[PDB]
Amino acid sequence: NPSFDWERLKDVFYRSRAIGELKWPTQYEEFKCALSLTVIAVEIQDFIQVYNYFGQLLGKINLQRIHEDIIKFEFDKDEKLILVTKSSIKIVKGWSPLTIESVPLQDPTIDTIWDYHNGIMLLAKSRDIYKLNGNEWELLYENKDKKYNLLTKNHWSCNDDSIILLDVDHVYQVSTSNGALLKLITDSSWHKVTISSRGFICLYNMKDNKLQIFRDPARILMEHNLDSTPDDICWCGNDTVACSFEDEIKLYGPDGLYVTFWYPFTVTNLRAEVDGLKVITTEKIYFLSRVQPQTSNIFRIGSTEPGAMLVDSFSLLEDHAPKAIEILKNFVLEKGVLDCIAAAIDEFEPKLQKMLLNAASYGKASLQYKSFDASIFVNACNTIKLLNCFRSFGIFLTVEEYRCISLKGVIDRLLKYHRYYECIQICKLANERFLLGYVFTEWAKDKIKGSPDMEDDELLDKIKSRLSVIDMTDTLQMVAVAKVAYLEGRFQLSRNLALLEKNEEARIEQLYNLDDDSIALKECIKVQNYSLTISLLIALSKKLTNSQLTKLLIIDMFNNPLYLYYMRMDKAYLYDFYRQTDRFIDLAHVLLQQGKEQQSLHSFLPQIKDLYSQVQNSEVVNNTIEQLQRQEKLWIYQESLGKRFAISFTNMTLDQTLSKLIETGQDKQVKEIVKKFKISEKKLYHLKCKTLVEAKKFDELLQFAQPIGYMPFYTYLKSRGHMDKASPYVNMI
Amino acid sequence: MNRFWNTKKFSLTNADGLCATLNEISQNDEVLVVQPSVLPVLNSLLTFQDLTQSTPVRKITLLDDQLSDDLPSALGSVPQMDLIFLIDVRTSLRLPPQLLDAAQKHHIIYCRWKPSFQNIESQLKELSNEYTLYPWDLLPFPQIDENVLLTHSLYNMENVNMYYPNLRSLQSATESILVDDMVNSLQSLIFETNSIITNVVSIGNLSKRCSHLLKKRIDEHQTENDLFIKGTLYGERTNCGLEMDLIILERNTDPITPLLTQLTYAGILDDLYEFNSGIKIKEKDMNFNYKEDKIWNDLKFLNFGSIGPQLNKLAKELQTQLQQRQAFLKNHTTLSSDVLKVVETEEYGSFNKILELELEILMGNTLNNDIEDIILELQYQYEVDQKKILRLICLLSLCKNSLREKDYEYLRTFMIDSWGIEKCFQLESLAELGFFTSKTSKSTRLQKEYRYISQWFNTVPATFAYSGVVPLTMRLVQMLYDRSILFHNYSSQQPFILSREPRVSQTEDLIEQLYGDSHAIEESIWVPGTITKKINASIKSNNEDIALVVFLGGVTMGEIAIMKHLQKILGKKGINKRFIIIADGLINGTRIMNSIS
Repeated sequence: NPSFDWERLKDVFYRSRAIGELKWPTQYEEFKCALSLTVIAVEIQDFIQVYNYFGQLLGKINLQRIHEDIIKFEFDKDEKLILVTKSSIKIVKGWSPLTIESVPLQDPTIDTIWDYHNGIMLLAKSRDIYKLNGNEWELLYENKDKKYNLLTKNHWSCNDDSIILLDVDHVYQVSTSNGALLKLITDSSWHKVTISSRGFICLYNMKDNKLQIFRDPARILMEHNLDSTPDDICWCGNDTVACSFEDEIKLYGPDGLYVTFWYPFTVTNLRAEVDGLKVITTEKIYFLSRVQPQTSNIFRIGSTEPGAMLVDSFSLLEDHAPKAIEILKNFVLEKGVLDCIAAAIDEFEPKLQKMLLNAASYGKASLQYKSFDASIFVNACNTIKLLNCFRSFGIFLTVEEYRCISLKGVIDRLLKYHRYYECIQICKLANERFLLGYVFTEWAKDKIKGSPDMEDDELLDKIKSRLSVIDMTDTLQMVAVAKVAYLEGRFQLSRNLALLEKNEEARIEQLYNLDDDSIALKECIKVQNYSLTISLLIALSKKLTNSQLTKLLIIDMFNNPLYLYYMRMDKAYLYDFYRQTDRFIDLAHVLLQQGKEQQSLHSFLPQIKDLYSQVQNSEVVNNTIEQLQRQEKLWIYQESLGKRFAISFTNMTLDQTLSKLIETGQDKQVKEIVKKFKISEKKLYHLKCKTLVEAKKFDELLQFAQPIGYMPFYTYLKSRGHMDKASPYVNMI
Repeated sequence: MNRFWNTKKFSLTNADGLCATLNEISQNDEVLVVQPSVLPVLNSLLTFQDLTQSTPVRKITLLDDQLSDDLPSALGSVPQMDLIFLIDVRTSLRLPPQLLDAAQKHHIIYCRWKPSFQNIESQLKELSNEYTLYPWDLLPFPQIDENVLLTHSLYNMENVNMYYPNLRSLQSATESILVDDMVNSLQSLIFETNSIITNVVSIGNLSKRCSHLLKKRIDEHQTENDLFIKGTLYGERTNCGLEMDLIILERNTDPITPLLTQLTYAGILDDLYEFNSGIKIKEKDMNFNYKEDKIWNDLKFLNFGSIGPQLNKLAKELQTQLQQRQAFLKNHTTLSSDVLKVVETEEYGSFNKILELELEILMGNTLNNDIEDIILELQYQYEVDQKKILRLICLLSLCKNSLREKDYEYLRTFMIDSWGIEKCFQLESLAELGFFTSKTSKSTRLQKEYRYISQWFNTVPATFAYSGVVPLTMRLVQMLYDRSILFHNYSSQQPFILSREPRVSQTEDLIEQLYGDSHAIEESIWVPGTITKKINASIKSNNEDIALVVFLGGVTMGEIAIMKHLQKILGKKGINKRFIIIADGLINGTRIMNSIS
């Protein structure tokens, strides 16, 4: 039974375990140190060393001589060292390419930084309250007369909302979002505070030991008058408060009782995690967790819960198999299945994890067909599989923390120290794909931002080679990789990197913004999305010149008149374009369309005749000019009729102008038209016959009858308003 | 698919889309500003009374030039009721000039095909910021029949046939925009019904580009796992399996049929008067809705010689029997009264003159020297319109593969004399398109005398759609599922007789002599039967066939009724198929000539 100690305060059990193992066992433990979740930073002379919990030296920030006094250093949320100087604050953004981003005070000439703790900062001379909201000191609280009297640097704290600051006589308070005083208690002689993640405020007196944890003023939740002053009044997650007397940590609890966890070695530092109280010794690291109800029932001595007897039933399957099926029937085999699953995730040792999941899977199938979904079991196995993979890489995370910060938090904490391959396996092990993209693009970002002298030819292979192995989509985001290449100035592969995107819109947009517009236009033809290409051209015309557009269009868009169709309404642009492009047949129709649009073809007609005379590289062109040369004789001859007959003839066809001569009545001019213009014998008859039958009983056809076969003379008379007098043509046939 | 390829749902879904989007813009009164080229589309989905009920819009305006001084009048109405523009830039790539111009002198809804996987505007950036873009998802809804879907992609705001643009230099990009629009529209139908496209057949060079682009935009979306789930989960009718024909044809494959005189009741009405996007005649109008007018459904594809006599039966049937039906019987009688009288009087009749004359070319009876008197008599003796000759002249060239040089320059010269110099550019565009040529991206064109076609495909024996001539488009579709047409005139090598699936085997040689190339027809199969289809089919089987016929470039109303006859004749012979005629607009002889210039 693992319940060797499992001490209780009043009703809940408390356990101590072993987390990792340290490899200092020297002055390093005594030397200043800090913890966030995986790493510990100790200052060894002028050599700040960051060790994970398993004694692996990940990074090493040698002090750049000194250049500024280094009083303290912590980690805020992402394991970024926040070295604080008397003059300014220098966060850390890289470990191989050490790129400390110094954040200075706006006015570093009067005051100076006095303390820094999880963002909110406090000046020295005028005790102001600032906040690190980025690369600046975003002010939160303004000074006043008699603001506060912190006896020593250890008189304040803050986690995310409350900035409780311990005055000499009162206990003031500030909130980040507003920055206002919320005085709690008028009388106070308190000397410490360890506000937790949830907000449970602690206190201490150190004159008479009076640990007085609260949740809000006007209320006391515990008042144990402990005996000896402690060393580190840490927090046990969100529940209880511990101490550190020599090698004696005591998890205090309600109603004046405590549980003692003796340790072989001394106690150096205590980190209050979300659900634990990680305790550092010189040799190894401990974890004063709290026993959940699931494990408090399964593994309790002399237990009777459905969770416990399922484990007993499994332990009897080996030799008493016919004697272990009856135990299942006795109890409710629904709490037992879930208790084992929810307690296997908590346990750290792989041996108990495999037995507990065996116990649940043994009783899991003794339920109804659809009693409960098995996804609870598979999810539990996947969660346990991941939390045991992180242990191989030095990151120890409980179930609570791995869900408080998602897989991105673990990937972020590993990308800092350039462990990209490990992040690849973790993303694959979690069966995730979005994080797989975020891992790769960061690697490609750093390689481009890294080796500057590496030539383009080999470099392009490196990104391509690693991309091929990884199978993923919609998260590679090569445009981010292209931008990084653009920033570094290696724009040669920037197109090349742009050309390897599966999103057509992003590939074209990036190529356009890279100003390789000639290549961008050509590639858009391949996609054949004419909606997209016409959108690029109108955007391309916004910044290029009028002539430069034409130079690009002729060379690359020769046989693709898409942009012209976009401006078919603007005959002005198409006119000068076609002559400059040296297209003459095409230019004629634009001239033609103006004639039909404005209802005047003569005003353009000789000009069209000019254009067909500048190509000569066809056979239909010789036919069209002939129908134009013959039209010239038709037009010039029309003024001849207007100069001797005083009749308008403009804009009249040969067919219409001959009919007019028959209405008035001529002899040779109608015959002059026929022989000069090569008018057939047949067409002359019908044209006047149609005209004559409209001339109100002309009767001249008998005088005209002297090659239509003599038949249609009847029909014009018969089938029109001349039914009468048809008899003469009846016998004429 | 059977319960999902219900075209009536498409019309109601699109109506719900506009109403849902309209309300969220504003709740006070609104004035809709509707582009003229899209107005008949809205009135097909919903009427004025319906629109004002679920939406606050009370007045609809047009983007014509009249909305410039009226815009100021609308500007006063803008304070009373919000202005929401409605534009369509899918096939124009450019906003209506009046809309942008009116913005600088005194909310836009832009149509868009339904999104495929997720579920142009920089022009107005010059005007001002804070512009609001609310897309209107659209699907091709039935307008003339249950099985006929139009996308209205053939025409843009200028009303230029995208397949035959008037500006001849732009046919390399005007044509290719239409194909890109067809694929987007087809994706809208494919993903909405969750259909899986089986073997595909395409005829014509342009058709291949539509199939390949569709395959690229479908392959990039779905995978084999994504294919197994869709077919098995979605019922699949558990009868036979998966089958989705995608016969794709283009107009140039059969250019003779648009040049013929239509005879179906909805063809003559389309021949004399121009239907628009909403299938409503402008000069005399009624609700040409197949859903409402129950009589319109039973008469819209009969031969016009039968509409008259069959209306006596419908009229006397109500005698023994309604008020809504009472107006319907007289309305179609008046339409059959107005149309019939126009037949024998306009152009001195000539409706029977043209019909019997067309046959004299379709069997090669009209000899070379007779062209002089036949063309001349029509223009002068009968006073027939210019288009009715220019359409007939184009028929002469196509049904003899060319014209002799003696007559080719004769007809060209004669057309110039009778109708001015403008015809030397109308007759020039015809020659380039192959409609009127001579002996002297390389799209497909007919290259054979119609004597051979009439002999082979038995186009001149079911001949009710036109003047006693089956369209060659029906024969091309029929020769896939049914080789009985060939087996009596072009036989001794037919692989089979009746095939459920469309087959192109042993017919590539026929096209080589016909269109001048053997590679015009290709059947690039998709997910290959028992390898992926029957494995999915038999999976859900233990543990009819929609045959989309895409018409690139427009379908004449005589080729719509001839598929319904084709669908029926296939049903009795064993190959039971349902034909959904996806197209891009209505095309006639008069529509072509107004677009060729």
